[PDB]
Amino acid sequence: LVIPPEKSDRSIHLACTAGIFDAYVPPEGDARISTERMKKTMASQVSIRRIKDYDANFKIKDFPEKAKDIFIEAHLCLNNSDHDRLHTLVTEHCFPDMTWDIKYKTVRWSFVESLEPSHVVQVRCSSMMNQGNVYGQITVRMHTRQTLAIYDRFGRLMYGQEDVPKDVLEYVVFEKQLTNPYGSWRMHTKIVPPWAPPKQPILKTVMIPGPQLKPEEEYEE
Amino acid sequence: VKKGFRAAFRFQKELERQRLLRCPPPPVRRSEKPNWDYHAEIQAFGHRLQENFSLDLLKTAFVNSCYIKSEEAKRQQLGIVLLNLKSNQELSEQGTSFSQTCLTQFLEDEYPDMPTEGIKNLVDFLTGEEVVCHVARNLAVEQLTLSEEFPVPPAVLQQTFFAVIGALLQSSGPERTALFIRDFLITQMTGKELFEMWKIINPMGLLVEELKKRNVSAPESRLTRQSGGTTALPLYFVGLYCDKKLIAEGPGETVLVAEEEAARVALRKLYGFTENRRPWNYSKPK
Amino acid sequence: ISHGRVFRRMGLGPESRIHLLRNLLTGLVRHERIEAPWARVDEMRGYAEKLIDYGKLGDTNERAMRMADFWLTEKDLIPKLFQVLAPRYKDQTGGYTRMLQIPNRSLDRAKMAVIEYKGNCLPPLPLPRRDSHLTLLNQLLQGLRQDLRQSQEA
Amino acid sequence: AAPKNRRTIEVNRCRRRNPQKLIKVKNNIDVCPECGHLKQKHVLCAYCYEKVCKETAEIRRQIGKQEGGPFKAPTIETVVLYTGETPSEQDQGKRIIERDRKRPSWFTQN
Amino acid sequence: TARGTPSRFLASVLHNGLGRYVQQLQRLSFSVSRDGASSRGAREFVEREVIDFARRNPGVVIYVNSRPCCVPRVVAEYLNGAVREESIHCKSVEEISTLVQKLADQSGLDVIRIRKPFHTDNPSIQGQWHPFTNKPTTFRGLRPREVQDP
Amino acid sequence: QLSPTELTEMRNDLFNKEKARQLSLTPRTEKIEVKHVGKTDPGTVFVMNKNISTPYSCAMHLSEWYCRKSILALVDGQPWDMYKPLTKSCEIKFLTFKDCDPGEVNKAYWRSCAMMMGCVIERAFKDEYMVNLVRAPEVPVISGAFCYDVVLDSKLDEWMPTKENLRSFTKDAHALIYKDLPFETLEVEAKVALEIFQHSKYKVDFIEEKASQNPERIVKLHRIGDFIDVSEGPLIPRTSICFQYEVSAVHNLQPTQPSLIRRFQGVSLPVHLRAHFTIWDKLLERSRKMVTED
Amino acid sequence: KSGTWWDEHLSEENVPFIKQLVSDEDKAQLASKLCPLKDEPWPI
Amino acid sequence: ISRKWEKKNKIVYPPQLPGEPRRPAEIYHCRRQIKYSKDKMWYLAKLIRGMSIDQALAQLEFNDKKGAKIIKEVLLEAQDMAVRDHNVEFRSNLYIAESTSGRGQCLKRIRYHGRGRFGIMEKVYCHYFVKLVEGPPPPPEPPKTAVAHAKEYIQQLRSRTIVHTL
Ligand SMILES: [Mg+2]
Ligand SMILES: [Mg+2]
Ligand SMILES: [Zn+2]
Repeated sequence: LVIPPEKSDRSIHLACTAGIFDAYVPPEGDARISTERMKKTMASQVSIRRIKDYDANFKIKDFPEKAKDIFIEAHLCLNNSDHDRLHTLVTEHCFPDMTWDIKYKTVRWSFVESLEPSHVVQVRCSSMMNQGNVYGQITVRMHTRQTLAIYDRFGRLMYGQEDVPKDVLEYVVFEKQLTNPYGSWRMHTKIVPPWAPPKQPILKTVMIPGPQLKPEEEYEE
Repeated sequence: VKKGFRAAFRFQKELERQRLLRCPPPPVRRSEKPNWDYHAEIQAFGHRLQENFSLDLLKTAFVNSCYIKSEEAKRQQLGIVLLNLKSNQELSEQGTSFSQTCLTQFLEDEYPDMPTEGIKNLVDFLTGEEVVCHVARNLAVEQLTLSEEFPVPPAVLQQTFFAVIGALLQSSGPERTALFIRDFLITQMTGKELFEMWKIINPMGLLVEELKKRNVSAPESRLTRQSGGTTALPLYFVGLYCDKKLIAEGPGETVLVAEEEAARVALRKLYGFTENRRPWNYSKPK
Repeated sequence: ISHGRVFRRMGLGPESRIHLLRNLLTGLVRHERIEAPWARVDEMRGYAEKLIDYGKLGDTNERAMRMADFWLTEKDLIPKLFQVLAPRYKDQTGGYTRMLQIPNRSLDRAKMAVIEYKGNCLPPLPLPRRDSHLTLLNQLLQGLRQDLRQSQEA
Repeated sequence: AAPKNRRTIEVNRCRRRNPQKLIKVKNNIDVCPECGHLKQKHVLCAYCYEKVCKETAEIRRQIGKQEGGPFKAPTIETVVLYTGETPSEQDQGKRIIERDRKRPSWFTQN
Repeated sequence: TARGTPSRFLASVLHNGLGRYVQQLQRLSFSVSRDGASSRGAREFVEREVIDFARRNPGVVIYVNSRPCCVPRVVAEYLNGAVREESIHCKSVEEISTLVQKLADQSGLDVIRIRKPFHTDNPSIQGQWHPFTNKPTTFRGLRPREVQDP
Repeated sequence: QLSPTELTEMRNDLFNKEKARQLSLTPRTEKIEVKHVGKTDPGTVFVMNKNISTPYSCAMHLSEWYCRKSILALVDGQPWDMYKPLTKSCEIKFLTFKDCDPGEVNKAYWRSCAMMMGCVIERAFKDEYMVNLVRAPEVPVISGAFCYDVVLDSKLDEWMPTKENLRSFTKDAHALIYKDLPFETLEVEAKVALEIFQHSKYKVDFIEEKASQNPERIVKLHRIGDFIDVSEGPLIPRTSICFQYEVSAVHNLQPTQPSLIRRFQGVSLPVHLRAHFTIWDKLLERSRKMVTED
Repeated sequence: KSGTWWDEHLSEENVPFIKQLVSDEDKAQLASKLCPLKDEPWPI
Repeated sequence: ISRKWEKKNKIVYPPQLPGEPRRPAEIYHCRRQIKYSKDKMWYLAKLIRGMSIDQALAQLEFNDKKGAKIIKEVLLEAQDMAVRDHNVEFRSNLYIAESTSGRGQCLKRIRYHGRGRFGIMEKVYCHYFVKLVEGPPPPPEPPKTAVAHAKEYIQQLRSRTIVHTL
């Protein structure tokens, strides 16, 4: 399935990329705060210009407000499994990650408050005409209180709690197809910092099986 | 593939009956179903019962507090006063009080020998949820009842039934309402045994006290009949004798059971609730 | 009726039975441990025990040499019988072999047994071991034994 | 002799589902202490027996290499010696079959 | 057949007729096509018969619904909750009148085998027979061949 | 003072209250990593819930065989009840009656059989007579019987149980086995235990000795049904483990002048090691002889 | 629920001891009955 | 052909209320087109009904029939699937709620007889269905005791009416 038939004039039309052009590493201890600065900013300004080229009426200041709306509405689709609307709000790279593991699960998610205003940390653009397509990725920082309760196929609480809000610091990356006349801004992926605190523990106990040894084999620590 | 449409259509109808039978749909209020006109249904209700109800009072009797509080919540949810709807609480209290006093008068006149405890238990059975709900459901009260929850809770249905009695009392007066209570609640005693409605314990203890009140000697238990004493299916007839005179006799599978049954038989005779007592007179009052 | 019939009916008849058993015994002498159907191993086990007794007579006993010549189809094993196997059991009067049931054969679900000459150089079979003397039951019986011995000496 | 009438499913179910025809539950299954795999009380553990056979086969292949032909059985006893071991005083005069592995723990040197 | 069908005992709804008689028919729902030929007899019943039938039965709410239909039907509902649907396809006006009157007179209980052609809650006034009813008593209740005062 | 029925209700409430308190200390669902160090299933790691998950829950992750055969747990080299919640990341091994050295399992089974005897003795005598539980002496298994020291009422100072009476105690023990009650454990501070057993002088003295031995003065409490007692060590999971159980003899200990302590004795075997009728009878005879703890 | 037999759980040391113990009791019981007339016989 | 058994693991129940009892997990697994008789397979499926997952695996491991290995293979993947995809905490906490065999699609072949006569031979295939329910295996029914018989007999005596009269 990796490649369609050979020697075909028609090709697959991709609307998204698979990865981040230049991954934004957040400064350590960013959660605590809750020369190089200029160099990164200059790269963002250059990339912003090619974003305003194809779309003249673009405002960086308005995006963090728009990004929050896209984010909240995308996660609300998970609650009612509104996949048709979700494809408009997220890219094809993000859609499998969001929905694959919850196909036979009930997700109750809600947005409570935004602790800190969203800040466009980085703006970057793809190499021109990868295949005739140019993409623009805007990384945004979100510090908000959310509530998540996931239930299993049998309606039994599997993760989280349905009423307790907890703080979430996550840098959501968005992506648009500038060349496409109908392209829009769509949640593309999430940056997970290495220093990010560990997630809350699951409810059930787990067993990690040891090596299954054939008779000839012997167990070595 | 065979030509035609009729056979296919007929089979579709059967496939839909089986589908419904496999998954019976959740029941809904009759008002929600087609062919319903509330005003027409209210008027027919009175006419069936041959009662000249006041349509204003009768409609209020069906309105319950739960339906009013929920109706207001829906209004708030839709961001929509005109809902000054009076509940049936006042009518319910009036009807409940009248029914208890009226039933107490009917039963005191008919059985003058029953103590107040016995008559109270009979009134509690006749006005209890089980009896009242049965009568209400079979008189279309549940269909006309405006409630928050369906099926109507038994307590709500009982309250509505007595509200209708309250409406009748205001509309037609006590005499006409007394006939209604006679014809729909007193009739519920038909076939019932005394101690099937009045649940008592230690009948022998109650019997001894009653005979003391009557200045009669304590009853002596004696074995009148016996069969199969040593078998797994004995028959015993125990007779209760007062001054060596047989007041009652009861059968049983054991002497203890037979003796207890004999005490119940003696109580039924003392209170006038014998199986062969004069039936209740439902004839038009002269 | 088969009262007191001590031999099994296998193979194609009496001669074939001996030949079948002889091939099993020849394999056992060479390899010192073989697996075969349980009934056939049980039948051959008696012959494998007696072969050692003939080996103990020595290679100079002409009767023993004729017996070994018949039963060992591979002649290099006859020196092994007289000079390796029989000397190993010089200090025993019997019990030269051990027979244990193994799981049923995969193809035909035949009941199977492993047989070996004791004292071989091969990896030891997972022999069935009795419960430790330290178990609850064995300790209660040790106490009972101790007590009885003390009462007898008195 | 042919069946004079068809046998009903009611009759057949009685014959087929009779307790005699059913599979009997086994009460002699126990866990093997050495490996933890299930075994029957009177039968050697399959897992342990297979492990022993695998080592036996390896040793037998080594014996073949030393013999190097048919009808070459030795006239002396044999001792299997694993890596890092040398013949003992009691192993003198015995053909030494060397195995290129560490001595198995269950295999005890004698 | 009786063994192949359910049965019930003769009964009434809320002891009907004991204190007063209450008509059990509570609602009638007609579905008469405007143009269907099968509904011709049902249309004539709605023009002259249904109005006079409603005057006589004020406790029955009749719902006449004119809509396209190939099979006109009348649905009868009773106070006990029973629902009965009877087709009036190609029936004459007189036939429909008879059917509608029959529905008015029925209690709504299942039209199935009735075990007994009568019912009573008080079958006995003098005491139900038992094996000792007609037996004489004996002095000191002595049993057959029983030695007293031994 | 409190009636016998009320005394149990008081002690159970205190026991339950302390159990609830320790459960609250647990923060949400913290996770511990328990590594399996047994010979079989080597290398299995259990990610369990601190202060809730017990060794039995780890056996349930493996197979039913572990649950049925595992009588005691070895947690970081220390014997651990199967139903005692695990408190830290540790190594775990499972012990059976048929291990090469089942000494610890024998002691655990041995101590539990004595605790079941205490339960029946306390609930056997008529309410008239007073039964005062003293202690369960730690006697080696080779002694042939487990023993439990009791003090009876002064009225029963010349009474010795009859054979039918001894059989009555046995029938009560077998009823406890039939009930299949778990051995619930609680490690509480001396103060909590002293409140539970305030009415009994012997338990207070016994409780004090155990607290003194340990620096943190935590005492081990066990409960089966409505009977609570103080123990010397880990117990078996359930009473259904016992198959052969008989109260064999009651001896009067000497000196009798201060108080007449009656040593009740019994012998039992688990389902895993049940003995033949003939062999069992021989064990009953030796069990009836007096044992002198050394 | 698994079946057991008398020496299933007995150790190597205890099997000979148990055999000797039960064997001696059988012999002693048989020897104790060799004098019926000295042990309260029934009327002859 | 029908394949409804595979669609029963796709039913999502709604979230349970706080006071409702925890619903047991149900895992449906099957193997299709096994070269083996359904009649012979029925006996093995019958054996393990009501058994715990571990007891069923033990009984099948030491059975001599070919179907035993196939069922054991299916049971093991069902047990793995129960923990991996169905939020079953303990893999041992499973029991056989349902186990049955079905007829598969079979093939017809000729079997030759003497005198030029023939028969039609069916190459038989079957299906195996299993349902695993989370929890301890349900206890067996106690044999109806004498007390129960006497109580039932007396109950029938007491329900006995005078027939064909008032
Ligand atoms: Mg043959
Ligand atoms: Mg031919
Ligand atoms: Zn093994």
